[PDB]
Amino acid sequence: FSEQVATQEVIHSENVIKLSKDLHTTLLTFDKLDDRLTNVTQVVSPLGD
Amino acid sequence: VNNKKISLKISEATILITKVVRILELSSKCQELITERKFFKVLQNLDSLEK
Repeated sequence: FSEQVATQEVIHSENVIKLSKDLHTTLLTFDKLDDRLTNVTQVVSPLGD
Repeated sequence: VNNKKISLKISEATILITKVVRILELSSKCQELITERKFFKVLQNLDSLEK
């Protein structure tokens, strides 16, 4: 009964909810990733230069 | 643990069923062996059980 459905509630609801929130924050992290990569290779033009 | 719950009631149910089956057969053999000084439904019900 609602112990198992409580695992559906907390696990499914919190898993979906913090899955979207943590994965969207991870998308902001990937925004910082390509940010630092773009500034990185853009600073690495003097390497080939 | 909801699948250990459902698994526990699942295999508990199936083993309860097979336990009921062997309980029935050994119960019938007890009904056979109980009959002393009758010798008439002995071969009838006993040979029905061994079938």
